[PDB]
Amino acid sequence: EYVKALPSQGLSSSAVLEKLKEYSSMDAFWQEGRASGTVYSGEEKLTELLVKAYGDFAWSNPLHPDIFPGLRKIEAEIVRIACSLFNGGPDSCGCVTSGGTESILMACKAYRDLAFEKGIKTPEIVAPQSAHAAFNKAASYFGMKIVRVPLTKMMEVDVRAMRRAISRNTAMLVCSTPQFPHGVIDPVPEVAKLAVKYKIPLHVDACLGGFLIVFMEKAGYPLEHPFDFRVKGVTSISADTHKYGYAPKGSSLVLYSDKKYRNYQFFVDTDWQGGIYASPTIAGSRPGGISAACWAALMHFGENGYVEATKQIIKTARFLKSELENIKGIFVFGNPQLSVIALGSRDFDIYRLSNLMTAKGWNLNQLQFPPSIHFCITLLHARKRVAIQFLKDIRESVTQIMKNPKAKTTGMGAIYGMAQTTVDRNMVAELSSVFLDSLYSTD
Amino acid sequence: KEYVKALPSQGLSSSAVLEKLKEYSSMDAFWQEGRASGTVYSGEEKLTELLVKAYGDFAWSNPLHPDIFPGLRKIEAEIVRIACSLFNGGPDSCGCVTSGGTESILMACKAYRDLAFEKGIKTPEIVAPQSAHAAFNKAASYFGMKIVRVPLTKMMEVDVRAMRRAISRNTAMLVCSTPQFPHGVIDPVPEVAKLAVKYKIPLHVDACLGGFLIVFMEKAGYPLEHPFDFRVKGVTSISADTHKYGYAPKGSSLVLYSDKKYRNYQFFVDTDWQGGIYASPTIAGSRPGGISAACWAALMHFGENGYVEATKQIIKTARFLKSELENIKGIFVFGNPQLSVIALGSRDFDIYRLSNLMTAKGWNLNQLQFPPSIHFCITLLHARKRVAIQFLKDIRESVTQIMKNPKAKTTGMGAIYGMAQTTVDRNMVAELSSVFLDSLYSTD
Ligand SMILES: C[C@@H]1CN(c2nnc(Cc3ccccc3)c3ccc(Cl)cc23)CCN1c1ccc(C#N)cn1
Ligand SMILES: C[C@@H]1CN(c2nnc(Cc3ccccc3)c3ccc(Cl)cc23)CCN1c1ccc(C#N)cn1
Repeated sequence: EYVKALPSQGLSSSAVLEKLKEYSSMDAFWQEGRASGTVYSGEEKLTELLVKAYGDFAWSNPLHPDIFPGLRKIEAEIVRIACSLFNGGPDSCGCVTSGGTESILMACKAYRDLAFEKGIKTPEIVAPQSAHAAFNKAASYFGMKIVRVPLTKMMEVDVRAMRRAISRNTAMLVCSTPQFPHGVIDPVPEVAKLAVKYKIPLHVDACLGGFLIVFMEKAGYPLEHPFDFRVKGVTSISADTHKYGYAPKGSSLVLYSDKKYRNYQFFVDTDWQGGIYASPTIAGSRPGGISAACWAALMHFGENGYVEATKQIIKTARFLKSELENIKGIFVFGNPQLSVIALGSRDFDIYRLSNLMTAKGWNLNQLQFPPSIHFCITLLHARKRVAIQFLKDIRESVTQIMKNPKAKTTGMGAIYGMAQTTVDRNMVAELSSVFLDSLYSTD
Repeated sequence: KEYVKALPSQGLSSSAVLEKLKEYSSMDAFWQEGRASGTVYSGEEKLTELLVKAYGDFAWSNPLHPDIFPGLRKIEAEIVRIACSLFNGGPDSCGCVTSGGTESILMACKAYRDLAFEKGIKTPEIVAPQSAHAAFNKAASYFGMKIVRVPLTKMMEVDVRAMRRAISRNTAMLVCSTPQFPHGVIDPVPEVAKLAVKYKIPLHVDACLGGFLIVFMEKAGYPLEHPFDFRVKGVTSISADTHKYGYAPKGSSLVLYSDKKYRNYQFFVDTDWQGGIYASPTIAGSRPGGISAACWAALMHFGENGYVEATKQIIKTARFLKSELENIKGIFVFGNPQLSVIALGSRDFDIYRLSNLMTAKGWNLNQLQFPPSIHFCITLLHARKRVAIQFLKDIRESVTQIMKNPKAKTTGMGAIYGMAQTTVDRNMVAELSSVFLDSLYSTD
């Protein structure tokens, strides 16, 4: 069953593609629209365009701008288009990255280097509890301390608690538009007031929300507060084109209010024997085809395509939100204004609902601290009209659970519940490593 | 043409988008003719069509979700196992698929730093040859490690006596390259591994460049004098680029370990995240699954026979050029390159005048430094396009022209690379590099 060595004799192109169809046939699940997030559009004609766009630039590598000046122009444009969407102005700038993690790591690294220059020995990240796991990856990789501040009952960062966490060591403040767990937008203007007063950079994580939030007003769903470069104090924004931009996986952006901030993310080796070496991001060689396909997605959708995609997603999310808020036995966490809806229960163990949804063919995210489950609506969910079945299955599952509310939680839901209660955090860390080792298994 | 600075009011059709992209692709250099050193390793039409179809079949697959994409998870487990076997790893060996050589190097450095922290070392050190990739400096800077760059011998190989003297209670890892990029010289892996074993320090072998050539050298009829892989006791990790001599798409590489105990330190785990228990093996979260599918397609399509044949063709081209370049008065070759890279110097004139004349003749050679040098890296493209003859004619012509006035002033870009080495203030060179990086994002 497993290929464990290079074949003695190479397979023909047709034989290779025949074998790959057997692998791709096991990766079909998402097509019915039963997976939370994961695939943002997945539309046939869009995929054909993005694959052709990638193919046209397959061998292009932005490590060589002299060999590929066309790709260099494509990337400069993706960044400028994004700065304009976030109302940056002429001083704003940015970089194309491989994903939201890289966009976050680059900002954290820039802010650490700026803090070092100021005499801070151990720079600190002050972020809400809800901030992406990538902020912990940044702390661990870059040797920064991470302070995670508690949330309000509405799943927003408690701004009084954030103010109390700021110190002489604080290198950056964080907030999310929205945070992934509950799909709640953090109070950007209130956090930016702290950023301005204490003269600390502020990173806005719009990896998830980016290509929705920017089109909210034009779609007829304006947000109550500003969230972008128009907010004084916001120094950087991360936004995922691979999400609501409908671009291929492997594409994201890190945007800065000024070049002075971006300079600290750059890597330079002036003395290398292999020549003067300069790189703007983590990678050296990069897949230029991915940037070409990202540019193709932006150009193909345009302002009208994105406003329309946003209208469709928001109509679906608001419909589900109002319906999920009228089901006895469950409640929705905070006030989600975007594509993500998180659920809880004070009457039963919520993981019993995700257990029943799994049995009905759905893949919902199992959250923790507090026990919760979520579903993230994409353009695929809007197109396939999955909301009706999602609602019927939730209602059925909740009805079944409400017959025996004190009954034992079984399967995977029991594991996620136990993992939160476990006093030894090292056992959970050990089982995560075992899970990661299992992914590379050829046994 | 002019710059797109904002999202169009109305989205362009698929055909309009592709028409516009052809204008961007048409402005890219004549790499197809084989005049660019390294950069593109095959670029063959029918191979590209297969890899694009392989990518397309897995376009939306994301290895962050192995439960949604178990087929891609199988593909990646296999790429790693195939590579471990090529480096003679055995059942205990393991690895990860990465986005490139830089990531493969950063992951090993990060694993070795975390292992050193666990042992009480506060500021872990990297002990590497002067020739080691720039990515080792990126690792030092990112991860808060000290980098000790050890000098080379006259043959451009690590000075093993200097490396023994550089080792300390702080040393987290030893490094050597198979081969180093500047001169294409293979470092003495068994000699460095003797230090690794004695001092109980991990050893990383950088085979990013050489990986998919070195592994096929013996079968191609060009066996190397010494072992270089997991069969060498002390070698704990190997980085190898599939996107190079594997002919896989850009965005693919490997980091391999002799034992799972080493790989565990590269992993990232967030047990307490509100968004769920989060575990990631490499730097990225979401990853382009299509790239891994196309990498698996390249490996399967070439097989041992296609790789051994590609290696035979590259080495024949490399050895022919080496012997010819060693018989030109006015130039010399650095060390004894046994692979695809040949570096040149001159004791009679400024070498950068040769790269200036080669650029005027339509060639793109790498301009090295410390010492002043230039190089050309042979790919399957150079062997298929059969540019060896023209490369040799152009080198001979250029050297003849330069030898008429050996003390004459170096102009253009060659003068800049020469001055950059002599400049006492290294901060000015660092400032101009930032200015160069800012220029890449220009829409003016
Ligand atoms: C313009 C030169 C060049 N430069 C660059 N640095 N790295 C790479 C990436 C790379 C390096 C080596 C081998 C392979 C890839 C480049 C790639 C392409 C290119 Cl056109 C440039 C690059 C950095 C800025 N720069 C200089 C020049 C002089 C001074 C001074 N005094 C400072 N900087
Ligand atoms: C299997 C679970 C979960 N797990 C995983 N960790 N991260 C991601 C990446 C990710 C996380 C959250 C949101 C999006 C992506 C996963 C992705 C998919 C999947 Cl099937 C698993 C993942 C690994 C560890 N693990 C557990 C479980 C229980 C205990 C104990 N007691 C310890 N570990």
